[PDB]
Amino acid sequence: NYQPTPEDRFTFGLWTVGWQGRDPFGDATRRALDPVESVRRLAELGAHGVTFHDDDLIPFGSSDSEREEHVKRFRQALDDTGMKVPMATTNLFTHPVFKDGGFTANDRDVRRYALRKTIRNIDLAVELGAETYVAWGGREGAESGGAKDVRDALDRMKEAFDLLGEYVTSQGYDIRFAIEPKPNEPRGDILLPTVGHALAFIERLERPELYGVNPEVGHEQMAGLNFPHGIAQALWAGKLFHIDLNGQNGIKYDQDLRFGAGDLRAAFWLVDLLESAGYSGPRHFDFKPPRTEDFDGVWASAAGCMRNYLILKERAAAFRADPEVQEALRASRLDELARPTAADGLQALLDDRSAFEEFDVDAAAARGMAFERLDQLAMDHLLGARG
Amino acid sequence: NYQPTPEDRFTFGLWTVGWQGRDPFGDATRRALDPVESVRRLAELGAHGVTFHDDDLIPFGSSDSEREEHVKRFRQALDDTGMKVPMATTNLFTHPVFKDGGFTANDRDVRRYALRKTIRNIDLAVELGAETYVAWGGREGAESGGAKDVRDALDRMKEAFDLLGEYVTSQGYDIRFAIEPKPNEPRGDILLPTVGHALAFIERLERPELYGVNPEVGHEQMAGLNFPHGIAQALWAGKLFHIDLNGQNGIKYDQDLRFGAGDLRAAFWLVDLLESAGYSGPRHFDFKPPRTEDFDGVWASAAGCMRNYLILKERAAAFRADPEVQEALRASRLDELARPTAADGLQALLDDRSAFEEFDVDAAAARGMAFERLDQLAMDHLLGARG
Amino acid sequence: NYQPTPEDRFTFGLWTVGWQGRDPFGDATRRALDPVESVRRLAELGAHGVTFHDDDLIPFGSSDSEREEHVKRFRQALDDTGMKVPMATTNLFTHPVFKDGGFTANDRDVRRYALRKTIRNIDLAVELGAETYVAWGGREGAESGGAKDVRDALDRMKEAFDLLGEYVTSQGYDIRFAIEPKPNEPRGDILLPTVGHALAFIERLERPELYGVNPEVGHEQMAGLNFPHGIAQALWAGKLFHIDLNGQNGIKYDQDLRFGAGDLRAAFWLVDLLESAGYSGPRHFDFKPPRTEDFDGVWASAAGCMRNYLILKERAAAFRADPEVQEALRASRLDELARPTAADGLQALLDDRSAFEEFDVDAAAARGMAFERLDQLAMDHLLGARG
Amino acid sequence: NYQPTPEDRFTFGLWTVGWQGRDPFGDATRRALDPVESVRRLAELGAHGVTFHDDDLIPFGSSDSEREEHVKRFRQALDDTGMKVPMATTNLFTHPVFKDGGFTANDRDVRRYALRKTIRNIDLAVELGAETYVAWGGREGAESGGAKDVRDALDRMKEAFDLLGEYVTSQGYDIRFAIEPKPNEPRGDILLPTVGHALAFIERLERPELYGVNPEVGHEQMAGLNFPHGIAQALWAGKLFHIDLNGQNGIKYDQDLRFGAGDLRAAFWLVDLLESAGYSGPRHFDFKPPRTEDFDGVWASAAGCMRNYLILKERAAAFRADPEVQEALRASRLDELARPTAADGLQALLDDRSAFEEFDVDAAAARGMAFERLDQLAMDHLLGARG
Ligand SMILES: [Mg+2]
Ligand SMILES: [Mg+2]
Ligand SMILES: [Mg+2]
Ligand SMILES: [Mg+2]
Ligand SMILES: [Mg+2]
Ligand SMILES: [Mg+2]
Ligand SMILES: [Mg+2]
Ligand SMILES: [Mg+2]
Ligand SMILES: [Mg+2]
Ligand SMILES: [Mg+2]
Ligand SMILES: [Mg+2]
Ligand SMILES: [Mg+2]
Repeated sequence: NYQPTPEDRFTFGLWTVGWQGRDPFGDATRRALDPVESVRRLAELGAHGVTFHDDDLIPFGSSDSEREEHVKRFRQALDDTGMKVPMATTNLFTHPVFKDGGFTANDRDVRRYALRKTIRNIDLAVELGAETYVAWGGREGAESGGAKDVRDALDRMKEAFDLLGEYVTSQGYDIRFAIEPKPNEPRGDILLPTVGHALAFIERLERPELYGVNPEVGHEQMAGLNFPHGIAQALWAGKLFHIDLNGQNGIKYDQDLRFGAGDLRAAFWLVDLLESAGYSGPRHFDFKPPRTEDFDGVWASAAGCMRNYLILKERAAAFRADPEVQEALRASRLDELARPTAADGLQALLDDRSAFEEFDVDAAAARGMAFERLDQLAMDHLLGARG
Repeated sequence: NYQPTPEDRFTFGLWTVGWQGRDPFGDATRRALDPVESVRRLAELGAHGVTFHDDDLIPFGSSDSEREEHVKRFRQALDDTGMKVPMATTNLFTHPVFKDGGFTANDRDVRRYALRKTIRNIDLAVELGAETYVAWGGREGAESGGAKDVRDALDRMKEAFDLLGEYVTSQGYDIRFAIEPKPNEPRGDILLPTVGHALAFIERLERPELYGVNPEVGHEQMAGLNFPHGIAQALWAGKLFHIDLNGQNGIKYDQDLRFGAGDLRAAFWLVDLLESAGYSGPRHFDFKPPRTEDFDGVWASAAGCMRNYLILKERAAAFRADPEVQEALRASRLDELARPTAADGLQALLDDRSAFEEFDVDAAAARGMAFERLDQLAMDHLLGARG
Repeated sequence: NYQPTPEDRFTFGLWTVGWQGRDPFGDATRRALDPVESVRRLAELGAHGVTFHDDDLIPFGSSDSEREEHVKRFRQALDDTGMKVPMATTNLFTHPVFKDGGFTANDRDVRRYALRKTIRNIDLAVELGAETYVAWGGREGAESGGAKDVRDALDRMKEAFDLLGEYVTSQGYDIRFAIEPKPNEPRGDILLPTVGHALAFIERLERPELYGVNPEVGHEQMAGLNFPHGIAQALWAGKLFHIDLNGQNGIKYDQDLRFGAGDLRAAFWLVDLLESAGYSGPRHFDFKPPRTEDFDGVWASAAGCMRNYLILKERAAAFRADPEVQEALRASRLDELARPTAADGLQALLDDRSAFEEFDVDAAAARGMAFERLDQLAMDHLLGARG
Repeated sequence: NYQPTPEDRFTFGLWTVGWQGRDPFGDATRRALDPVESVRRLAELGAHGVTFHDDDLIPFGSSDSEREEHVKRFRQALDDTGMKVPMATTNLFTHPVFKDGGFTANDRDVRRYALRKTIRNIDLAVELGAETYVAWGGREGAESGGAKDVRDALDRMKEAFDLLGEYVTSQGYDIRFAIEPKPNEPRGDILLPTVGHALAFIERLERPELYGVNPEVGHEQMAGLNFPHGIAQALWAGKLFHIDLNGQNGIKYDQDLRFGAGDLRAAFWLVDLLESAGYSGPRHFDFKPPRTEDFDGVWASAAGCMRNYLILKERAAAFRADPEVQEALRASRLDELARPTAADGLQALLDDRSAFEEFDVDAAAARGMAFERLDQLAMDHLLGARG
């Protein structure tokens, strides 16, 4: 039951199952994983592929000779398992040089280094077949008001992304970029803190078609936002290039729980939306097996990510296919929501006395929306508590 | 000291000082105010003008004859005081017909009514000289997942705003629209919940130049966001058409405290940003004098709004003009943040060995940012605790 | 399937299904319900009983003759249905006189009135058979720091509850009191804001045995707290006298969604705890059918409250009875958690070299907790996705 | 201006100025500090003393010979500066053995080790003159529901604190214990998450007089709570044994900003309360200089902690001494709040017709509370914007 296969497109960051368990108050509880072992174990669980930061795959400061050997071993593990690499990203946050940011560091020479580090890994990402290059600006922001002029910082951020777009264009690469928002942590406030802020920023880039979002369940929930709603707006804009799936219990530090944990009903509505919209990208998990766990718990937590997605996929499909639900959707006028408000045009609307002068506002107000019965059918379907 | 005058452009909604004190758990504590008295009393306090919902000025369901008399009295009070009306808006949230929204109600006939109600008040707003027409979609959203298909809802929302833009264009009106975001309340989740989501939505409208944002201090803080940061992004996009000033204590119900209350330091950084950027629009207060207060407390609370803005304006100006602060800003490389990262171009950056191959990452990492000393100078200036 | 009966002890406030839908931004969407109709309709759904504020049952300002007639009709509906009244409470928050509180109002004459109003309704509650008298101090608190000296306010609060305990003792009543915490709304901050603060306050009362807590799901979640954890501490203290069941989506205004909505997994763990601990009190719903709904939606939402409790009861029982779960609980050392740490005593612990000098800290640290596998078995049981 | 001296009782944890800047996403940005240098530099800034975890002072795993030498050097630095050690604590959270807790770890042998580790450091704390021994149970809690039976965990927690009380009693030590609450991080939910939960727990200990709270500004604010209100309840209970001062911007990860940063007005009301109540304990800073800073920024941030306390002390004293404020406090009936509600007794209250039958509820409701004018006088005093 609910067994994932590579055709389900489930992917995992090397940094996820490979997290050694260091947190702000605690030392590692697990030994480091060889990327080759993660590829092997994830393939055995039914994963489709992996993703990486440059520094997850090649230790920072590696010589060219060491760099070549790390990539060669990794490619052999991919070849031996059929695993893919659909996405890569740059670590612009761990090294102390990035303490005030990469692309928006106050120090200009750090901003130039951040771009050179990113460009080097874009080449490698293309080599390994990645279709999406993610940017998580975790250090872009501030703890205090005078430290960061945000208009200047957004100028620098646009400059950086424009240069990266110029680079991929000049090389003929087919890879696209995805900005991963986060509202805070590790900076007190992070720039482009939500899906909305990232979508708006992209529209000011020189080549907007090259950039989308990589929203993460837990990050929008750290702002108390409705993650399915934000995904809907990203899809509406044509910008859901990639997605990070995990769990989060409300407004607190970034928990990165396995997918399905945290807000279970939001996970249900998320899967319902991705499947209804026909999202065709990776189902990527950006999660951390809790540091309480040994390696057996690591793989159990990764397996649970995929299992929960498949259970929710089943229940959401059953919800939408249920004739009683389709009747309830009509009772709640979801069919009317999908119809144009005024396809007859502005002048016809202005001349339509049924839209104002003769609109029975009291009769309309008395019509119940029937949303609670619809939602209890959704609850029954989620819980397998129908007939 | 700190006495406002009309040239300070302070404005107030009729619904602010006129709030009778009804909350979810309590009846009114104050009698209704005649709009004429609010205009008179606000002018005596040094206000520049007022704003209104249609239904604040003309009671819902008024005949044309009653409507004309309400406007005539209001115009006489404006004429007798020199007060202006820079902004107006539509009440699309109080009447029960709007229980599932106005522009995105599931019922199509309600959406058409919402547009007709708005268009009627746009005409009146232009008559009274308003330059900005605000939309707060407080009922657009959902308490449950099946009740609202957000992609369909965003289609309906774009349709509505496009029709309104067609209308003002067809009439030759110079008024512009401003969307006021709010993340939640009274709906469980509201569509376009933050400044970012509204900015992104506007870029998909047919005539984007006609639409900006009207951000509110408390609303972005209900999502835990940095309000000065969001204003900076709105200014960066050229979309700060109007602003709502008030106070809020973190992530909870919408408090609408007087400006300066709530997050005092965020109020300081907000005023610093508006004045440095040269924001030229109204300094509008969307606030509610707490229902503990009688009418004397109402006017004291309104006076405090303007006083706190003027105190913060003084302290922020003193901060920026202090040579010791300018030195600290240089020590923290705010000057470097304002310089292009790579005006020499992509190829020059790729060929610059000082940006990668020869970049001393350890020496850069060792450079302290000196942000804490800068922030304590800011604190000293805010508190008047310098020399 | 999952059909409630009166033996399930489900109860509802008159103010819940009777909520007309007025919120801070909107007028009523439903007509007022006669308490007699609510009793009848709730009995038809399988409820056990109802609860009331004084002013829900007898309109404020009623004459003695009107008061007697309202109670007489209500008692006839209870008699005709078999419905009970296990709990009553006082409205100390709607009338404007309570704008700064009841028991902790700054005005002394208001505090005396609050006590007289409460005592009158305690008599009626005893008459109708209630075993618990709830106090929700929704107006006790402040929007500003100078307005309320909290130490003085806590003195006044202790005085009020002590007088009420003296009263019930003097009358020989068997009723007990339960304090319902809420962190905020309608006051900016409410006194005794969480289960913990209420439990601590009770220990300073003259007769602590007469007072417990009435925690509400949504209220602890408005502080971001774990509601099952707080219930566990209340049970540990012997103070879970009553409970309010509903749903809430994180840190925002008090939503009062139907039970099972909001945080579904917290609802699962809550039911698991109440049933395992043998909680014998009412399963009371303090919820508001969303104002989108007509009366049919009101009763569907109330029915969903009870259905969701019964589904979760089934799944939690299946979880605890599953031999594979019992094995996982042993693998995670939940059996060891239940054993005394040092029943051998302090001196034996000090002399036990295996507790320090010879404790292999590295071998202990390497033991995985196996919590993720346990939690995925819990998820599978909740979703009915086991065998 | 605002220069601290040792008589101001300002203290700092070794782990505060000594924080190397490692966060969940980043490596250290500063070298480790020798405790001797921190003592010297803090004394030069005007500090009164320092506090320590066992493992801050003596590296984990030290031999007795190394342990003696670390303490000897530390004592010489204290002797050479006049610095004191008023508080000590145990690190029960960094080492991987504590991944599921210390006192409430599921593994019994870990719980016994946690107690032995604590007892060893209590002896050292007494040796160094500490009057308070703090417990921060940062690992006590859970990420999932099945992992931790909270009633069993609270049994184990009571057992641990009771044994510690037995130990100090048996040794004749005068030191007392203080529990430091935190709602979450690094565990998904932490046991005893707020001041209220800790106060309530203490009342169930065998020797409650030996235990109080050590509340931290940022921790209560991570639950969205009013920190001055919680301190007031702790003082009301006689349990404010110690306090952690810092700054926090709302509901997010634990920021540990310098005191005065974050919620500035809450810092003002906190200082007003501590000084009015005559709190006589250490003014302890549990803060982290942001990792953007070099060592010069470390000492600037520490200096700002003390400066902000002294500025706020001045402004709060000026507020309370201002005859215009004293008049406003009377206008708002703060004098009536301090008077007993019914010193005439229950029967007199029941017989007082002015408390009910003849109480003019409308005249009382019409009395404005005048809270907004009072709060603007408080704002003017905080900002130095009076005469
Ligand atoms: Mg990385
Ligand atoms: Mg283009
Ligand atoms: Mg991610
Ligand atoms: Mg309005
Ligand atoms: Mg255009
Ligand atoms: Mg507003
Ligand atoms: Mg009531
Ligand atoms: Mg007793
Ligand atoms: Mg309740
Ligand atoms: Mg420590
Ligand atoms: Mg004792
Ligand atoms: Mg602390």
